Amino acid sequence: MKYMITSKGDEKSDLLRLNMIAGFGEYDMEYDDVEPEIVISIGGDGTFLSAFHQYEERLDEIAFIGIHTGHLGFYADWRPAEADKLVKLLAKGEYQKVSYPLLKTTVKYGIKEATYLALNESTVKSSGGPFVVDVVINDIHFERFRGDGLCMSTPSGTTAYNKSLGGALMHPSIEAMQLTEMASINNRVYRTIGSPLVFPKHHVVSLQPVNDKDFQISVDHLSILHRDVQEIRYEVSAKKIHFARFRSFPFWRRVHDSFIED
Amino acid sequence: MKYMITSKGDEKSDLLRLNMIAGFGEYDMEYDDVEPEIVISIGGDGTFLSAFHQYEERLDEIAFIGIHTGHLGFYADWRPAEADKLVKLLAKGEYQKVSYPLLKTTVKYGIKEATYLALNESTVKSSGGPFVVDVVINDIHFERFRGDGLCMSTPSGTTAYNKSLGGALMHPSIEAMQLTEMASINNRVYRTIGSPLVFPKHHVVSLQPVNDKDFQISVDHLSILHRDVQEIRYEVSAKKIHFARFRSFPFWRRVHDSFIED
Amino acid sequence: MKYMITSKGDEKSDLLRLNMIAGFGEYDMEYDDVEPEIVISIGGDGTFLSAFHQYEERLDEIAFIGIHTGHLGFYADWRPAEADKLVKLLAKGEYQKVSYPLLKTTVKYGIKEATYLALNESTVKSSGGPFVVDVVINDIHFERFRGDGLCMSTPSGTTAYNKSLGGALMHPSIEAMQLTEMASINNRVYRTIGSPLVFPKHHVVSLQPVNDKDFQISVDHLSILHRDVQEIRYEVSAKKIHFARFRSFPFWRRVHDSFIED
Amino acid sequence: MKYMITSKGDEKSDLLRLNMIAGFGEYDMEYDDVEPEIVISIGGDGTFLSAFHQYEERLDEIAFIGIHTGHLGFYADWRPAEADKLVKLLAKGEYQKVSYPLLKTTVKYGIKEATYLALNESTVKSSGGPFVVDVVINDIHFERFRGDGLCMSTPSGTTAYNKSLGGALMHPSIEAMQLTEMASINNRVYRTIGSPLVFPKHHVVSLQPVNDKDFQISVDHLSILHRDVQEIRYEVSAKKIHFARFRSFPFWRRVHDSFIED
Ligand SMILES: C#CCCCN(CC#Cc1nc2c(N)ncnc2n1[C@@H]1O[C@H](CNC(=O)CCCN)[C@@H](O)[C@H]1O)C[C@H]1O[C@@H](n2cnc3c(N)ncnc32)[C@H](O)[C@@H]1O
Ligand SMILES: C#CCCCN(CC#Cc1nc2c(N)ncnc2n1[C@@H]1O[C@H](CNC(=O)CCCN)[C@@H](O)[C@H]1O)C[C@H]1O[C@@H](n2cnc3c(N)ncnc32)[C@H](O)[C@@H]1O
Ligand SMILES: C#CCCCN(CC#Cc1nc2c(N)ncnc2n1[C@@H]1O[C@H](CNC(=O)CCCN)[C@@H](O)[C@H]1O)C[C@H]1O[C@@H](n2cnc3c(N)ncnc32)[C@H](O)[C@@H]1O
Ligand SMILES: C#CCCCN(CC#Cc1nc2c(N)ncnc2n1[C@@H]1O[C@H](CNC(=O)CCCN)[C@@H](O)[C@H]1O)C[C@H]1O[C@@H](n2cnc3c(N)ncnc32)[C@H](O)[C@@H]1O
Repeated sequence: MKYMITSKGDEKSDLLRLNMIAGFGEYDMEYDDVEPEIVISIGGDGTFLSAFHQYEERLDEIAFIGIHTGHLGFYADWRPAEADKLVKLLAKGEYQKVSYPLLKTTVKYGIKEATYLALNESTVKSSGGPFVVDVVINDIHFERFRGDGLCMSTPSGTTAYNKSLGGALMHPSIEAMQLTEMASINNRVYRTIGSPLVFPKHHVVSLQPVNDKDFQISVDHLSILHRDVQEIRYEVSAKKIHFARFRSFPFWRRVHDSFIED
Repeated sequence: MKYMITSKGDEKSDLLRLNMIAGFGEYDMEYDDVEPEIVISIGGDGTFLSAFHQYEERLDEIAFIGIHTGHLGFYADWRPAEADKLVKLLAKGEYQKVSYPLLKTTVKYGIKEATYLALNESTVKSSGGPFVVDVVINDIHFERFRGDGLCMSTPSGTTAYNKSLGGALMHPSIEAMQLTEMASINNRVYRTIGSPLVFPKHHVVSLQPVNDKDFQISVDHLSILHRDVQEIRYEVSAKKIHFARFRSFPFWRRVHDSFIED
Repeated sequence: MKYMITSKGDEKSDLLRLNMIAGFGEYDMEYDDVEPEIVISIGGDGTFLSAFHQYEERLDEIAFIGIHTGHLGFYADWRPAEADKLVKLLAKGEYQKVSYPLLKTTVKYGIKEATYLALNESTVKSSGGPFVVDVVINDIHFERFRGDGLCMSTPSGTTAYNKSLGGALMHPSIEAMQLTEMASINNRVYRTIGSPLVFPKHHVVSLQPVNDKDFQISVDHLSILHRDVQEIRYEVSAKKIHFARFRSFPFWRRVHDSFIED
Repeated sequence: MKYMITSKGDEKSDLLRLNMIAGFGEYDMEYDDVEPEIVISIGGDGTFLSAFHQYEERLDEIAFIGIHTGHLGFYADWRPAEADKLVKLLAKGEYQKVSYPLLKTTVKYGIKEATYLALNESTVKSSGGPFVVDVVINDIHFERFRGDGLCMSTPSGTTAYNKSLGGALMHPSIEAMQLTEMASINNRVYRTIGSPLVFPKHHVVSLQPVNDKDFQISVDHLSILHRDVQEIRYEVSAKKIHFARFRSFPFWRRVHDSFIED
C-alpha cells in the first residue's frame, strides 16, 4: 500500500532508496510519507530510531522494516543485496507482523506535563552538579539514588545502553522495562540496590528530586535539558512498534550475530 | 483445613511450632503432613526451600506460609510475634493466594532422564576440571561457554545466587528464567555474551558437553554429581508455587527491606 | 609554625575553626594563609579537596590535616571532639609525615598546553555527542574506546569515583594510577579491554581524538569544557601530598570504617 | 649453558623440541633437566606453569622462555616459526633478564604449615557447604566474607582468573597482589567490600575460618583439599620468576594482542 523510505543520507543509502522506489513503481505501491503503512529505514539503528520517532503518532498503522548499509544494525533485517527481494515480497504483502514493547516517560514540572516514547531507553542525569533522586516504585519509597544517573530500557533496548551498564538482555516478548544504575555511590551512608531491576506492565517507577530540580533527560538519541522538574515517571507503554517480518530471524540469533560472531 | 508445620529445629522454632499447633487445636484444623493444604515453614529460607521440596508433588493443592525466626527470610511473611494472629487468620481462611513461577531442569544421560523443580535456581559446574558447554537456545547454537559455571534463576530466585552473579532482579509476575555466568573467560579466542539473559515461557535453553561429560548440578540447596550427561535443559515450569497472603507485602518492598534498610 | 584553617562554611565548621585559632593563640603558631606549613581542613572531602587545590603550588612545604564535621570524610583523621587534642599535638610538632601519590593530567591543543594535578581522579567525557578516543600506552595504540568516558584515579582516589566504576582499591604506598571505563560499548565491531588498568610510575597514557575534538575534563571537583584538543596525557605525578599523622589510622582500616562498618 | 625443554606432548611440540635440541647440539649448550639455567616451555600457559612449578626451587638460577604452539600463550614470547632464531640468540647469550613478582601462600593447620608459590593466583573455596572466612589485613579484621570463594592474584596473573572475576589488570613492575571476590553475598546482614583489593609488598592478608575448617585451595593449576585449616596467609613473595627476553614485547602490547586483536 502506502510506503515511504528514509535514508541515512550517504551516497550508498540514497542510491539504494532510489532503486527501491524505482522497483516499487512496478507494483500497486504509492509513495506517501504523510500516511504510510510501511516505513523502510535504510541505514543504521540511528536511522531506524529517527524513522520510529518520525511516525510515533501512527505506530498502530505502520509496520517498520530496516535495511543496514553499514554493519548489522540491530533493528535491521536485510542487507542491501536483498533489497530487490524485499521490494518483491513487500509488494505482494501477506507478511507477518511482530510487535515489541515500548517505554513511556512522563515528565512533570511545577506551575505541566510532557510524555515521550522510547524504543531503546530513557536516561536521566543531572545538569552538572550531583545527581540525587528518590526512587519510588508503585508509591513506595525504594531507594535514594546517588551517582551519575539512571537508565530505563525496553526489551529491544536491553542490547543497547542497558547492556553497557551491566543490564540483562531480555527477549522482546516480555512486556517489561529494566532500570540500570550509572556509577552509583555505595558506602556506609549511601546505599542503592546495585542490581538491575526488571518491572512488568502496570508498575510505575517515579524519580523525585531531592535538591537540584534540573535534569538532562534522553529519549533514544534525543537529549533535552528539563528545568523545574517535580517527577519523572516510567511505565511500559500501551503502544507497540510493529515490524514487517518476511522470514525467521530470532531475537537470540540476532543477539548472537551482533555480539558473538557473524 | 489440613495443615503441617516444618521447623528449623532450634529451640525457638520448635517451641513456636508447638504453640501454633496448640492454637490450631482450637479450630477446625487437622494436622496432616501427608496431604496438607497449608504448609507452614518456621525458620529461614533454607527451611522454606526444604518445605517446598518436601511437597513438590502436591504444589497445586498447597499454599505455603513462611515465618522467619532469624532475620527476614525472603520467602517469609511473618515474624514470630505475629504467630497467634496468623493462626487466627489462617483458621478462618478466606485469604488470597499468589503464585510465583518455577524452573524445570531436565538432565539427559547416555545409554535416561531426570527432572528437577527449582524455586530459587539451578546451577551447573564441572566435576573438577575445566567447564565447557555449548549453549543452545531453541535449537540455535548461541555460544560456547568457558568458565566456572552457569546459573539459571526463577524470578523469586533473582534476589539469591543470581544477584551475587550480577543478575537483574525480576518481579515474580513475569513468567521467565534468567541465565547468569560464573567467571566466564573472554579473550581473543574465547567469547561469551557476558550479560545475563532473560528467557520467556516456552523458550528452551540446552547445555551440551564439549569434552568432559561429568557435571555438578545444584537445584536450590541440593547438589548432585551427574555422570555421562548428554544435555541439560532449562525451561520455565508449568507448575507454580502458591503462597497464602493475608496482607500486602509487595515484592519491591520485600527487596527494599532485605537489601536497603529495615 | 605557620598554619591556616579552611572551613566548609556552615556554623559548626566556622565555630570549630574559630575555637582552634583561639587555642593556637596559646602557642608559637602564626596564622598565615599565604605561606602556611600546616593546612587544616574542617568539613568533608570536598572541603579537603578545595584546600589541596588552594595550595597545589606549595605541596612540598605543606602537611595537610582533615577534620570531618559530617560523616567520616575519607581524607579526615579527626572528629570535632578531638580538635583540642589536635591543637596541642600540632603545636608541639614532632609528628609523622606520610605522602600519597598524585596524578598529572596534560591537555594539549592545536595552534598550547595545560597541566592539572589530581588528588582523587581526572575524567574525560564528550561535549554531548559520542565519545570516541584512541588509547595510547607508552606510544603503542592499545584500544579505541567508545562509551561514556574514562576515569584515571590516584591510589587514594580509588575509593571514590573509581570504586563506583568497578575499579580496584589500591593501597597508597603503590605509586600508580588506575584507568576505568564508563559504559563501554562492546559488540562485534567495537572492542575495549573492559577491565580496569593499573599503570606504574613513568608509564604515559595518552587519549587521542578520533572525530570530535571537544571534551569535558574533570579534575577532582572541577570540570571544564576543553575545545580543539589534540591529546590528553596521564602519568603519575612527581609531586606528592603530605599528611600530618599523629596516630595510627591504617588505610585498610580507613576503608573498613567507610564501607563496611563504623 | 645448561638448558632443558618441556613439551606439551602433542606431536607438534615434541617435534619442535627435538629440532631445538638438534640445533642446540651445534653450540656450547648442555641438556640438563636437573640443574638447567634456561628452561624452554613449548606449549600453552598450562605447559609454562608446569615448567615453573617443576623448578620452583631454583627460580634464582633459571631464566624461562615460552614458545606457544597453540594460540598466543600469555607467558609465551615466540611462535614455532622462530625457534631457529631463538636457538641462535640463546646460544650466544648476552640477553636481557626481566623479573615478575610471585605470590606466597601459607596454609596453617591444627595439631603444621605448608607454603606454596603462585605465578598466576591462589584461590580458596569451601569443601562443599557454605564458604565463610574472616579477612584479616595486617592483623586488623577487615570483613567477614560469605560467598563462593576468594582469589589472590600476582600482577602477571591479573590477566587470568583475576580478570574473569572483574579484577584490574596490573603491570608486572608493580610488586603487589590483588584479592578478588567470587560471588559475594551482600544484603542487610552480610557485607563485603565488593571491589578488588590491591596490596603492596609486606602486607599480609589472612583468611580465618568461622565455622567449617575444610577448604579447597588452588595454586595455579593445582587444587588440593586442605583439612583442619586454622589460617591461610597471602603475601607478595620475596622470590621472583626471571624471563629471558631477546626483543621488546611490552606487557600492554601483550595484553592488546591477547584481548583486543592480533
Ligand atoms: C550514542 C550515540 C550516537 C548514535 C545513536 N544511537 C543509535 C543506536 C543504536 C543501537 N540500538 C541498539 C540496540 N537496540 N541493540 C543493540 N545495539 C544497538 N545499537 C547500536 O549501538 C551503537 C549506538 N551508537 C553508538 O554507540 C555511537 C558510536 C560511537 N562512535 C551502534 O553501533 C548501534 O548499531 C543511539 C543509542 O546509542 C546508545 N548508547 C548511547 N551511549 C551508549 C553507551 N555508552 N553504550 C552503549 N550504547 C550507548 C543508546 O541505546 C541510544 O539509544
Ligand atoms: C548457600 C547456602 C546454604 C544455605 C541454603 N540456601 C538457602 C537460601 C536462601 C535465599 N533465597 C533467597 C531469595 N530468593 N532471595 C533473597 N535472599 C535469599 N536467600 C538468602 O541467601 C542466603 C542463602 N544462604 C547463604 O548465603 C549461606 C550463608 C553463608 N554463611 C540466606 O541469607 C538466605 O536468607 C540456599 C541458597 O543459597 C543461595 N546461594 C548459594 N551460594 C550463594 C552465593 N555465593 N551468593 C548468594 N546466594 C548464594 C542459592 O540461591 C541457594 O538457593
Ligand atoms: C560529585 C560530587 C560533589 C562533591 C565533591 N566530591 C568530593 C569528594 C569525595 C570523596 N573522595 C573520596 C575518596 N578518596 N575515597 C572515598 N570516598 C571519597 N569521597 C566521598 O564521596 C562522596 C563524593 N561526593 C558525592 O558523592 C556527592 C554527593 C551526592 N549527593 C562524598 O561522600 C565524599 O566523602 C568530588 C568527588 O566526587 C567523586 N564522585 C563524583 N561522581 C561520583 C560517582 N558517580 N560515584 C562516586 N564518586 C563520585 C569524585 O571522586 C570526585 O573527586
Ligand atoms: C582452568 C584451567 C585448565 C588450564 C590450566 N590453566 C592454564 C592457564 C592460563 C593462563 N594464564 C594466563 C595469564 N597469566 N594471563 C592471561 N591468560 C592466561 N591464561 C589463559 O587462560 C586459559 C586458562 N585455561 C582455561 O581457561 C581452560 C580452558 C577451558 N576450555 C588459557 O587460554 C590460557 O592461555 C590454569 C589457569 O586457568 C585460569 N582459570 C581457571 N579458571 C578460570 C576462569 N573461570 N576464568 C579465567 N581463567 C581461569 C587460572 O588463572 C589458572 O591459573
